[PDB]
Amino acid sequence: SHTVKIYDTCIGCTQCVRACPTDVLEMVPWDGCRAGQIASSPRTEDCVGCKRCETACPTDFLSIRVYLGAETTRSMGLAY
Amino acid sequence: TLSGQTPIFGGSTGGLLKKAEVEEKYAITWTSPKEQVFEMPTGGAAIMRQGQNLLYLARKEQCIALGGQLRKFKITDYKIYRIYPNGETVYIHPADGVFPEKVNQGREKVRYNDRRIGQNPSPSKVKFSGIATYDAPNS
Amino acid sequence: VQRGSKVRILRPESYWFQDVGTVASIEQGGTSRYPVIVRFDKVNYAGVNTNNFAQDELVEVE
Amino acid sequence: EVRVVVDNDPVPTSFQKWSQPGHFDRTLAKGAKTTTWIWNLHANAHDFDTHTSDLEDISRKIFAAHFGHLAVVFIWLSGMYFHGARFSNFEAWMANPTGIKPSAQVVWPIFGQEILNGDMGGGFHGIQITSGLFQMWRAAGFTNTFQLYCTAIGGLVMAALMLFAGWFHYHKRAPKLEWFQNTQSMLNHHLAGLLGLGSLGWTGHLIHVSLPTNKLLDTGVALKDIPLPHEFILNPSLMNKLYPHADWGFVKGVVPFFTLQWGHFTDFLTFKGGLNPVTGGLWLTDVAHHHLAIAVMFIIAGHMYRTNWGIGHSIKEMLDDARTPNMLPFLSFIGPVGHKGLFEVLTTSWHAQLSINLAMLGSLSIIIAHHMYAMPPYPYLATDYGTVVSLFTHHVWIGGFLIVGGAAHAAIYMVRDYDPEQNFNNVLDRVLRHRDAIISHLAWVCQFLGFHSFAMYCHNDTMRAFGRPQDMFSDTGIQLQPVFAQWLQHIHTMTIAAPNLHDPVSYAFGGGVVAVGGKVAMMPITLGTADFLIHHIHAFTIHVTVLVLLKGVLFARSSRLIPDKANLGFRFPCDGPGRGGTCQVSAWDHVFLGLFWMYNSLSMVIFHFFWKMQSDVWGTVGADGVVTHITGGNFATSSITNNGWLRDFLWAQSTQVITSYNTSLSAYGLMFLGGHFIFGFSLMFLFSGRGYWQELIESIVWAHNKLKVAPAIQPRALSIIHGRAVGVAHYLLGGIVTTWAFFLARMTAFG
Amino acid sequence: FMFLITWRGYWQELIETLAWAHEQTPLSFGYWRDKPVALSIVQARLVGLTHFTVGYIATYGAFLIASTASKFG
Amino acid sequence: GPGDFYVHHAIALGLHVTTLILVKGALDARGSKLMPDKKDFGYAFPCDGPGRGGTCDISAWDASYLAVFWMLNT
Amino acid sequence: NTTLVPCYKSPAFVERMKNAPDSYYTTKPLKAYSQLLCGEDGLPRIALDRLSLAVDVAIPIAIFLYTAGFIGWSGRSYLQAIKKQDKAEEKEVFIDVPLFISCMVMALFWPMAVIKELLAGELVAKDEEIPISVR
Amino acid sequence: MAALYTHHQYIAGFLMVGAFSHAAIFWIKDYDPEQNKGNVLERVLKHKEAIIAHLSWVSLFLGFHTLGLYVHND
Ligand code: F6C
Ligand code: CLA
Ligand code: CLA
Ligand code: CLA
Ligand SMILES: CC1=C(C/C=C(\C)CCC[C@H](C)CCC[C@H](C)CCCC(C)C)C(=O)c2ccccc2C1=O
Ligand code: SF4
Ligand code: SF4
Ligand SMILES: [Ca+2]
Repeated sequence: SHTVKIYDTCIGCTQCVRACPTDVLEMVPWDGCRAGQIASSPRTEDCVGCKRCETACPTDFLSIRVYLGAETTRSMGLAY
Repeated sequence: TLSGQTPIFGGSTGGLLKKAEVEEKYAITWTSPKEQVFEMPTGGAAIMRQGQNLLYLARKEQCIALGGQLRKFKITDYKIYRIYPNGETVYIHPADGVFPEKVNQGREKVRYNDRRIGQNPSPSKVKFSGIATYDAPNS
Repeated sequence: VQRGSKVRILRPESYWFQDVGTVASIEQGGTSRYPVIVRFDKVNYAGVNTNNFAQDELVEVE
Repeated sequence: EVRVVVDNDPVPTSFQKWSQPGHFDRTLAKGAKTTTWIWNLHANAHDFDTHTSDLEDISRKIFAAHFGHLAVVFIWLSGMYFHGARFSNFEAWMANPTGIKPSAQVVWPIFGQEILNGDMGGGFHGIQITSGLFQMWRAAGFTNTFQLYCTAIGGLVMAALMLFAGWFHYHKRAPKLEWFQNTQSMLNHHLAGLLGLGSLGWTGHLIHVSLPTNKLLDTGVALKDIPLPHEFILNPSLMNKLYPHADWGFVKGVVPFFTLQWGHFTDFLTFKGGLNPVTGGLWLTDVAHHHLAIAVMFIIAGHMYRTNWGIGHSIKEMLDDARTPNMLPFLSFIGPVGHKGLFEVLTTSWHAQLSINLAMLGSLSIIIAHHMYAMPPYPYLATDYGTVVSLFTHHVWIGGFLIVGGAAHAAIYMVRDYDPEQNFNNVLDRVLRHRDAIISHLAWVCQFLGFHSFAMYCHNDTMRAFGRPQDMFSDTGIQLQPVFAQWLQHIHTMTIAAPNLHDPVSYAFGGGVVAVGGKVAMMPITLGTADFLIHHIHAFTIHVTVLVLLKGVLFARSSRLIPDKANLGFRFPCDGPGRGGTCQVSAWDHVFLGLFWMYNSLSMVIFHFFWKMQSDVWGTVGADGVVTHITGGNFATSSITNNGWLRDFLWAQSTQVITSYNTSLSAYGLMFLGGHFIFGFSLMFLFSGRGYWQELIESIVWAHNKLKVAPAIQPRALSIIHGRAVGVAHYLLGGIVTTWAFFLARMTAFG
Repeated sequence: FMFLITWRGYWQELIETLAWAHEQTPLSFGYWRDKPVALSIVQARLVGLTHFTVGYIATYGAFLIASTASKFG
Repeated sequence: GPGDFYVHHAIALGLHVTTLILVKGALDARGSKLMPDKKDFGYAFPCDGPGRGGTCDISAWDASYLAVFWMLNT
Repeated sequence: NTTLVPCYKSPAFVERMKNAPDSYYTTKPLKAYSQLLCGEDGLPRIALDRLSLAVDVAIPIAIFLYTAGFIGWSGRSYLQAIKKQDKAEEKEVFIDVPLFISCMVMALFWPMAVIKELLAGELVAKDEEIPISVR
Repeated sequence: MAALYTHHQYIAGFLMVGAFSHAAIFWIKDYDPEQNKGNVLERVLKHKEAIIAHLSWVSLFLGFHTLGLYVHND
């Protein structure tokens, strides 16, 4: 149960969604970009916290923040 | 529901543990045109079948690790399910039937802040309040 | 702030705060909220030298 | 079908790419945006597998780089013989190799460092070398410094050949991939032509140079009456007063070999098997017989594999036939596939080969260290106590670094060259498919030994502090005798089946004491409770080193945390702070931690060696036969509490390096402090992270932006992996220089 | 130095293995109420800082007391 | 004496580095160019991932942790 | 301070002269230590009295601070010499030694150069020229 | 006499680290730029890099010439 907030500085480069190993992010239509897209995080209980989405965001001081919060059984990735 | 023939695999040690049938369990289901071999996300190698393939994995990251491997075999028709122990099977990937890199209509901006990240409020503003500085309904 | 002009950043969250960069292109749609693409001679941190900005946090130097 | 196929002038020879460094990587060859580019240019200079993609061009870089490496060793070998030629007391040490200390590498008079030129006996001032070069040149037959000098010349011209051969085989005639992949022909020539002919060549030297020269040097002829080595062959009558049972003529003296009347050779190819009691080394006649036995047995070994004349073995389907319709029933568990697809592993990837060749060169170097103390091969080696310790210690450390490097490339093979299709259900895949049962049982035995080796030292440390020495694991309290090792010590001394060896090999095993210059060359090394406990420290530290290194190989591909750990690479810092934190999950980070465990393990091995010789083996013999050891039986009673290690070994035996100022041992005092600085300095890089350091550069870049003196090569704090590499490179450097200084100051202050 | 040099993800892959061993072995009837995980990043920095401090103080406390109360009364 | 001179500069060096670590950790607690949003993440957090070069020990807590070593040393 | 006396009159230091080999090192230097303020242990020392040593606690300081600034000035002036050339990215990895030498000869008379850097308001960058963090 | 000195200096070292720990908590949680607009506390943040760069100079100065003077004497 992390918190992946997306800010208005996205450019719809789509790179944050590809890096996510757990499919938390996905693109929705938007208008504040030439791409007309913005990241959204509908599945954040699945967020593992790897911040691999933040490494891919190219906007300077990146538009997507993982906010490591209450860690549960699927946000810590336990197979046992 | 879910069905398919399991790949040729001699069984591993990295597979399902007691969390599989007690909390919940995942299943990736894909169709292959060829009888080739893929790397198991739980260590090893298995031969994927000719028709409908079904594989049980402990956590969702393994399924999308394997799903990202299937795209290197030019297979993009996989579906990831989540099996609760009581038995019902949810469809979770791809959630709308199209892959999340693609943009649909009807999806909603969820956890979107309509401000730059730079003007999140100071922690003193939300002092002794339920919210954090990053929800912050201002702007 | 047209293309080719050296411009200064007034965005405190940015790596290039109070540093100059050359404008690469301007977006003429007018609905993108960050039309200016300005290019920098210093990469920020393991990455880019290009960032999108709005009209109001830029000031031209020449 | 084995063939020589090469290219013609594949790579031009110009300085075009010298002026553009980082050309090998496309990311490096676009500009130095930050200082991270500088460090990436060195961490990637030799990873040829990322410069190109085709194995043909990679293998040409490997083969050409070996030549430039052999050039470097020949430069270094030339430097050893040149220093032995004109900067040493080797002439003086040949006359009296007991009272004269071996010394090359004199020191220039500047900065007051002439004090390091200590007195060596014979009026020669220098630094007492402990490399054993002198004890090896005497066994090679060197007598004067002209032979040493011309060998140094013969090595510089030999290094020039290595440099030319490397340029020639990359820029003029580079072999194709078919020439490299016939490993089955390479084994034939390395087993027969290199190791077989090499030890056949050497036993030629031993019989005709070393055996006569060391025969006369044992009768005291004092370097006048020594004939030059060629005068033993030009004058064949000169070797009939020595070894009279042979014939010694061009043709008339060699025919006993062909007519199989080998009894005439029994006087110079002996099988005595002991220590020559006048020099303390092995009998050179017994050594010459060894190399002839080795030569015959390696030339034979080089005919095992099948090159293009039909006859021989094929490794390809000797491996492929180790399936399980055909195994012993108790080890028939390794797959119907078995070893298929594993000849393509060890042929299509150099990291697979480098991992094995390092783990066996490392294990060989440690075996060699154990064999060159228990049966010294060189004259006057065993009595030079500073050389015995510094040769054992050098080769244990060298052998332990190589072993860790064999586990590095076992992991680089996994995340770069491991191929699932050629490795389906075979012997390699079935290991990855149960890698939790391998690590569970390794992590248990690592923990069983941890309590039953170290925590028994804390039992002893507590009973001796309570004043209960009768309930401590002593020879006097609760004895833990090495029953199975004292048994072997009994087996190896009653067999003198093997009856012909009338003299016991390795006086360490038992029987007799050899004193050469009054100093003991070698004694029996008895094993008591202190040797039970110290051997299980060794078992414990080796296992955890294996546990760290094997974990990095098995879980290099994936884990339950990160199922796609192979896509992140071999050398990545982490996968973010999620899953609670995945710091140091890479396979590189298990090499980095196994280096510490190699340091822990081997520094305990050399401490076990150093104290057990000083207390039980080394010493001096008086005029009655009793042996007064250097510390005097100290190991048996006080090495069982690790307070005894700190006071009777570390505090007591550091007296020579602590009180070393204003003496000739002054430089070991500085190295001993220097090693302490570097160890403490390493902990800056190990305990901290680069977020603090990057944020400190920003405050320092500001002070340069203020005075308009900022650089355009933007200062970046070192990478996470770089900062961990710096930490382990300094911890191991500092913690070894302090041990190197402590060993040699202690043993050059004695002899 | 163990908590300060070696970091978290090494220990999670090793605890994940021990958790496999416990589940698959007979006669081990205990089972964790809460999943064993390698202790967190900011905690090991604190656990290792406590040992460094306790070892800094016990070593010097014992030195200073014994090196002064042995030469003298 | 002269031996007392040198230790008072070791002591002065000690008090300055451990002040540098703590002052850097207090004044950069609000954030610096490596992560300008440290106030949102709290006081004791591990890092901000391996991106932007790697941000190990970036929190203000890790400057208090790093300065206990220098305090004990001093 | 008056505990320090010259090594001329110091019983603990003539003893240093008595048991001294020569070899190059303990005669030619050790005569020159006779002019130093010498403790009650025969060890030359650096004291700060008054004009007695006011020139000797200025020869090392003037020689260092000049050549430290000389290194700093030539290194600084070479950096702006290549920032203006717009080639400073690779001008730093490949040192332009004719330009660097010409920046060293500017740094011989650096103390008078820094004054006219300062008096022109050109040495120090203005505060909103400088990249900073959020603060 | 020896233990009492070492006790209170080590106690004082920890109190100095915690004085600067809670300075860092104060900046993060209970500090705002609104009330402290233009005051003495906000003027420090205006030049927090001038302070840190100067503790960096003194630390570098005092360690080069104390270690360097010790290991010259060594
Ligand atoms: C109940 C519960 C339980 C059980 C049962 O049921 C168990 C079991 C097991 C088995 C099967 C095995 C083997 C055993 C042996 O050998 O050795 C011993 C040990 C012990 C520990 C022993 C123990 C046993 C029991 C616990 C006893 C009891 C005690 C008492 C009761 C207490 C008292 C009470 C009071 C209150 C205090 C094991 C192990 C391991 N562990 Mg294990 N456990 C557990 C718990 C725990 C905890 C808490 C922890 C943390 C500390 C851990 C940890 C660990 C590690 C590291 C390891 C290893 O290494 C190993 C292995 O892996 O293999 C391989 N683990 N495991
Ligand atoms: C003067 C002769 C000469 C010239 C002009 C070249 C030129 C070239 N070589 Mg070549 N080479 C030569 C001799 C030469 N070589 C010899 C004698 C060998 C056998 C070792 C090689 C083996 C070789 C290989 C395997 C490769 C090249 C490559 C190249 C090309 C890339 C340049 C480069 O490597 O950047 C670097 C510039 C340098 C000056 C590097 C020198 C570093 C030396 C070797 C360090 C070793 C000694 C070191 C000091 C050890 C002491 C350490 C101590 C301080 C602790 C370039 C056109 C590469 C290529 O083909 O590009 C795609 C390629 O991979 N060469
Ligand atoms: C090396 C530095 C140093 C030295 C020489 C001392 C010396 C002393 N301390 Mg100590 N102490 C120190 C550092 C030091 N302290 C630090 C950094 C702390 C903060 C944790 C403490 C906290 C502390 C407490 C609470 C007490 C002392 C006390 C004492 C005095 C009696 C103990 C003794 O005989 O000496 C032995 C040498 C030692 C190193 C032992 C010191 C005692 C340790 C540090 C107590 C640790 C507290 C621990 C958290 C609680 C234990 C857990 C409990 C549940 C079992 C003695 C003069 C006692 C006192 O006040 O006298 C009446 C006492 O009550 N100190
Ligand atoms: C009057 C003094 C005082 C007070 C009231 C506080 C109060 C507080 N501090 Mg603190 N602090 C202080 C002094 C103080 N501090 C000093 C002197 C230091 C320097 C070391 C610190 C450095 C510090 C840091 C880095 C942090 C705090 C934090 C906190 C807050 C949470 C407390 C907590 O973590 O839960 C309870 C704490 C514990 C239960 C401690 C755990 C165990 C410790 C390490 C003792 C272990 C000793 C060991 C068992 C002894 C060995 C026994 C034997 C073997 C010898 C709290 C408001 C936290 C904060 O600000 O929240 C955001 C925070 O992260 N402080
Ligand atoms: C100190 C430190 C740094 C900073 C390390 C640095 C900046 C390396 C210092 C090496 C200096 C910069 C060498 C530079 C030499 C210059 C080129 C000067 C040479 C000029 C003369 C030859 C003329 C880290 O980046 C780091 C990262 C992760 C964990 C721990 C640490 C860590 O402890
Ligand atoms: S959050 Fe980052 S990666 Fe994702 S669309 Fe926006 S800018 Fe691109
Ligand atoms: S950035 Fe550093 S602290 Fe954060 S997860 Fe990676 S290694 Fe750990
Ligand atoms: Ca008893």
